[PDB]
Amino acid sequence: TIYKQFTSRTLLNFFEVAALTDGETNESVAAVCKIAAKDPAIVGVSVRPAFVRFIRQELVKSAPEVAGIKVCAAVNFPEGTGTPDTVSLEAVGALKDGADEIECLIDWRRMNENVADGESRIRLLVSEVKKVVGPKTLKVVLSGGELQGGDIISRAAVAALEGGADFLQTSSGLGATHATMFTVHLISIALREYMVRERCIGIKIEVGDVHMAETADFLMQMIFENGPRSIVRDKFRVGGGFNLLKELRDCYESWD
Amino acid sequence: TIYKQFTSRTLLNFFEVAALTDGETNESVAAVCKIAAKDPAIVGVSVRPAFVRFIRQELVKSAPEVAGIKVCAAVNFPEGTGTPDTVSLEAVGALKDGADEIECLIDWRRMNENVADGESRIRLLVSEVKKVVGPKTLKVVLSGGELQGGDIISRAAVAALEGGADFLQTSSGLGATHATMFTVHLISIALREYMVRCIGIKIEVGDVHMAETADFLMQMIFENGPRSIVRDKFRVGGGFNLLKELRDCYESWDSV
Ligand SMILES: [Cl-]
Ligand SMILES: [Cl-]
Ligand SMILES: [Cl-]
Ligand SMILES: [Cl-]
Repeated sequence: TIYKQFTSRTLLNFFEVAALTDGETNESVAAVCKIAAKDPAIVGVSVRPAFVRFIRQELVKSAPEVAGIKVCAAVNFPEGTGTPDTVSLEAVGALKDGADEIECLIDWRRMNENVADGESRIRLLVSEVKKVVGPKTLKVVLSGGELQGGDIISRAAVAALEGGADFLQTSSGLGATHATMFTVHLISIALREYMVRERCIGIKIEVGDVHMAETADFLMQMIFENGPRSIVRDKFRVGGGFNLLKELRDCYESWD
Repeated sequence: TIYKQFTSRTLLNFFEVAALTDGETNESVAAVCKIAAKDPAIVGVSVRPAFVRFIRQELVKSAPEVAGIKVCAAVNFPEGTGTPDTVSLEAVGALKDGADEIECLIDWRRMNENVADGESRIRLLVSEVKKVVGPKTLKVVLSGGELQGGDIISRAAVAALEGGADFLQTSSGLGATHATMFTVHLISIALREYMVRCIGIKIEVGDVHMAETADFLMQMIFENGPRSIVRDKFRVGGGFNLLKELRDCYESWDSV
């Protein structure tokens, strides 16, 4: 239908595809980047810092179109257990290698031990990394390998904002835990309240391996919580998998 | 479906409902305004100058939500037979009465008798009206419902731009014909070439249904880019029945 075609075209405009698994190779990363970069190009691709120079120095000769998508380097992945100094170094290297953005996973496990200490660590990590990112975008990933309660997510969100996050990202893309209506609601509340007490701050809804229909509901959630004006690249991104990206393209390509 | 719900929600964010017939009454205007202003409110309502004060000073006493939609006053309606001075006087009064925007119909018939003269009349009408609207938005309506050749549509568009239009509106609503893919394409080319200030396009669709209206969103993205369909530079003008179709569709989405 026209409605599915319009929804898929809109989703493509905000989409960021992940190529973050333990088993990625240059070949698997290249395949993902090629589909990301086909006109109309999506926003970007997320990879571990290892792959940035392959994409930016080598793949571009094979597939020049990849120059037209952003590369977002996933630092402190997959465990979130590095120190501010080491994660800052990862980010420095990623930016040198050609990354356009950084996504930084927090030490989410610390929130299970001592919330106050966990919040302190988030503020330090995020503020440290923001110093090396300069005016580029720093997305802070609030969840990793396990499901944590709403109160923890809310407190992680606030700490990340206080530390200087340019974007709050629901989830890493690894494991089984991704955005839910509940966590998108809590993250939206945290951001809304931070802006009232108060820069342009976004929300990235990372949906895992779900299909277009479920992804579309998150789009609707975002507009309901944060208004139509939030549906712009500086304030919104959708993170998903390769199969979801292929579904979106198949749908859009059916429009005459 | 979620796809129809998202498309409906998107259209509500662009919508300007018409209540422009000579037969309108306080009662008919109130009915349209109530559906226009229901949360989430559409952009605005188009009325003749005679109903601006009614909406802004009186209706608001029983329907306070109406303060949250814009009132766009239709000047030189319904036939485009005024002079720059008579149309300026309508605009001045409408703005005094609380109008937020002005929608000015051109003397479209003049283009059929002599193109140069028709262009000259547009440029002087539009520039004179723009002087009184000041920083508020002036939309110039290029057609009153009669089918005119492509050369005419294109030249009327350029003359309206040179005259100072802030928006190009396809058609009046009270006319027998409305926006088509053909006219939107011509208007888009004219605006693109003129740009090589912020200028918008308003696609007035008459009494068509939601599906036909959706085709225009895809046309706009393809021809003018995804960034072209934002409220600041894009509007959809349509009837009360279309507004109700959109709102009914959106209200079927579960926000809980
Ligand atoms: Cl908004
Ligand atoms: Cl559908
Ligand atoms: Cl496109
Ligand atoms: Cl908007």
